[PDB]
Amino acid sequence: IETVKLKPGPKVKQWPLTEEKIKALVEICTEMEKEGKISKINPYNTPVFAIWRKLVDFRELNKRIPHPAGLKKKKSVTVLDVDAYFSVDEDFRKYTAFTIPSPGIRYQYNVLPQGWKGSPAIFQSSMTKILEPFKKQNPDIVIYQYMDDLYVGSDIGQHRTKIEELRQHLLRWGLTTPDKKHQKEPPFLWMGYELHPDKWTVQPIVLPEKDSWTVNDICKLVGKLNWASQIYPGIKVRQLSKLLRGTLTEVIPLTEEAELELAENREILKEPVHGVYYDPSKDLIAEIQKQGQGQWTYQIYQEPFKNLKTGKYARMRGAHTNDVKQLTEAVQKITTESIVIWGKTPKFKLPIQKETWETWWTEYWQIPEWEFVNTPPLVKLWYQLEKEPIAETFYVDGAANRETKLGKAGYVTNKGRQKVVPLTNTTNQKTQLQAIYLALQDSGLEVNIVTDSQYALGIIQAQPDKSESELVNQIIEQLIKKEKVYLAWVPAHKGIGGNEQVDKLVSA
Amino acid sequence: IETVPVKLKDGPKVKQWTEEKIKALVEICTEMEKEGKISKIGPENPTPVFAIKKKDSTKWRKLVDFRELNKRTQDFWEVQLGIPHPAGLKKKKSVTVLDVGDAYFSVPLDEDFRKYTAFTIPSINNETPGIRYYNVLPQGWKGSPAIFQSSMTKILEPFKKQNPDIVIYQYMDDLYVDLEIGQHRTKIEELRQHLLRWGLTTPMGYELHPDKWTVQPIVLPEKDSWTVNDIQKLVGKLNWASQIYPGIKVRQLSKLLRGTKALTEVIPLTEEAELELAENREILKEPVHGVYYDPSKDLIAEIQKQGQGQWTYQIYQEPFKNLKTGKYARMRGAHTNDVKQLTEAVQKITTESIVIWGKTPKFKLPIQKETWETWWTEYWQAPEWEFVNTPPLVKLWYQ
RNA sequence: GUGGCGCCCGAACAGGGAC
Repeated sequence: IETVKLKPGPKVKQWPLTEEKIKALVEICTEMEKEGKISKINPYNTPVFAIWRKLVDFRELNKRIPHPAGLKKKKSVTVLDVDAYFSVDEDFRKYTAFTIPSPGIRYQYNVLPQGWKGSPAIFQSSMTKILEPFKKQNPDIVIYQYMDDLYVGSDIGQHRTKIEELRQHLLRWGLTTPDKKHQKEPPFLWMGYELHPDKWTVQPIVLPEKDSWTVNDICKLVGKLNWASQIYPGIKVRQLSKLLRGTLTEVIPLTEEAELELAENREILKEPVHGVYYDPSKDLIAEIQKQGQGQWTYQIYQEPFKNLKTGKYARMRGAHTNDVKQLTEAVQKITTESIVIWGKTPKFKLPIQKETWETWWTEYWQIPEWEFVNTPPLVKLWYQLEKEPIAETFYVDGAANRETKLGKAGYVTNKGRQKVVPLTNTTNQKTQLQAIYLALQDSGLEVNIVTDSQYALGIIQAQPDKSESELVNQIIEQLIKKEKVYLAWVPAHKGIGGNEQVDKLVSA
Repeated sequence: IETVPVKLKDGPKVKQWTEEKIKALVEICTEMEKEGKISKIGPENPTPVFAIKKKDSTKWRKLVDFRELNKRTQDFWEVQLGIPHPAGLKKKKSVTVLDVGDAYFSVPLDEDFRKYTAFTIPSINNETPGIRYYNVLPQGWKGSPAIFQSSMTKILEPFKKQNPDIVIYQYMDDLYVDLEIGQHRTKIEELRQHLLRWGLTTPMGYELHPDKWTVQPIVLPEKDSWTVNDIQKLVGKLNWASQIYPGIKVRQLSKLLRGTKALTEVIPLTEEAELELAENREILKEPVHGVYYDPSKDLIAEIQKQGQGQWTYQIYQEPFKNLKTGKYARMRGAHTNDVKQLTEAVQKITTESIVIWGKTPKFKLPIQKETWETWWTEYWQAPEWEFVNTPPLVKLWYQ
């Protein structure tokens, strides 16, 4: 009906075979004779092991997406796959053979060999070739090559008449016009999506949370629920996943805090499932809320109180970050989610003093065309990193040996305040900040400690609030409970104020 | 028509990551297909795309080139067609670039380069794709201008034959020329008409000029060391600048911080202290000694908004081997769109890089990889780049 | 006997930084 070479023939054996379709070759030969899919055979060969699809292992021959809420609500669905392959190259139109008897009857297969590494793209190219005249006649139609079936749109019985005529226009190249489309059920039964104009969503979901298991079922249910959580909001697995670090047999359950949350999470889903369709007329309104404890959520919706879709934000990295770090990350990620579903960008309506971040943004080492939509959440740092002084010019620092370095930091102060840090098996960097935190804890509210290493400055400068190392959380709390703070950074091997008197403790 | 064979030598068919950009680019693609320059064939095989909106324009201009293949095939086409790095840039008043981008698009296109003429045509939500956007001189391929070296010369012939002091150079989407600018503008008007004669087009205005750019001479930390804070910052940069300006010596600096005082301790200056202070301030403020640019050695970028919407943008290869001390300030229609502001600022400076040594090496802009990949199109003006959130070392030029 | 995509993780190359 229509079509559009070589590799950059072959010989390929198989392994012990299935006797069920053992004579399927002699029957598929006739099936393909009629649809001219194969010929009768030049040493060419690939492997074959399967059944009742008498397919072949083209692995050896190889060796030789839209969003459920990503479509409007025109009154029509069109889903139809013609097989849909053996209906449309010569060096490759003969080498596809196979056999495993007890003449090794192989022959010259010559039609689309579903399974060749790349055939899907050719199927899509022809899919598009068929759609080309469809848009020529009525480009008002929407088509999606989600699968080898159709996702068509034409807003009905009247529209269905013209739709049948098109299905028949497909029949020209030997395409199907079957009266058996999945029109009856909007829910896309296939490929796990409870589709419906009125409401879009994933259809498949369950969670057997009864026994105490934590091996693989936990990973499966966390990733499934979250990957499915597109429009299932009220769930989080940052904690739950953060503890499962490279396990598939370790049976050790989670905390009761996370577990408790999990219970709620499970229960919430029970609530009805209705994700909204796409809205071309108007854009969406977006609010992102921190789920507490680094946790963060976001909704993308054009209907207020009718959340069209949801999203999360817990993508962290590096050592320390801030609410603004999560915010920026989440914004980029939601932006891309928007570009994938709609293309536009929803109203970034969340609770921040924009001036306050503005100063943040001009603080950081970092395009949120947004608004400061107020809401109870608290999106802000809790430390103010000044650019001027107030603070007895502390002299914290410390060196050690490359071998082990056995922690053991120390710190002095221009008023006489000296403090050591016998850190057991600690590194120079770690101990520097730990000893400084210790100097900070007894410090007044106005406390400026001049650092002696880059790492410390690097982090402090970036207004770190979250904390994975308890020492970091400790300084976070100290910085919040403090008001006047001035931070400085300096090298060694130079000598100023007090820095050698301090650095004379590398070992002892 | 006429053309010549390949000078090829990579195959990274990857192209790029807007519903309106895709609803507006299709227009140019269809226009070109109507005339016929780019084929719509994308199913068979396994290049980058961009849209732009700059000064003096209303539509969205198509954008296409592949740095991976470009650089891969740079050797032969560029070496066989090498510029004598015409350094006649200082002695001028202004220069414009070639708005025309289809004069070379009228050449007898190539075919063998179709397998290396990759393109792309994405689909919203993986739903509505296009096969593909093709041939020689599509929209770029620097070597391609070199292949239009004969066209550029054919044109420079009468142009410079009219204006001897009017020197004619070529650039990707740009030509390169302190006489009266008005005469520069007429020269361009007459060259636009000339092009018209032999079927060429010329699709306000910036018209970059040499007389404006300069070398920002870095300044001192403070007038005096009243406070150890100021002197500490000063010495910190001296020590780190030592890799560039080695004259920084602490034979007495450390001893200068005589007592173990505090950050803001009031401080006058002595004789040797103030003497060394003046000596080295001038020292650094001296010219750039031993730094000389060689187009054979590539360069590197260092861009940062320097806080308040300003910009600290350099161009240098070796550590502390600064070839250009450029800066940036006053982003019009900016000062609150940080990304954009430095995008345009850094584009500008790219041009200054090109005039300093010819090229514009990869950048290390500070935007989040996501942020840059998500807002480079919004204000795309003119490559492969990295990312830094680095500490203060450029904080030695001024404030 | 296998793979597409996805997902949970791991390993790893490169680069930078620090000692």
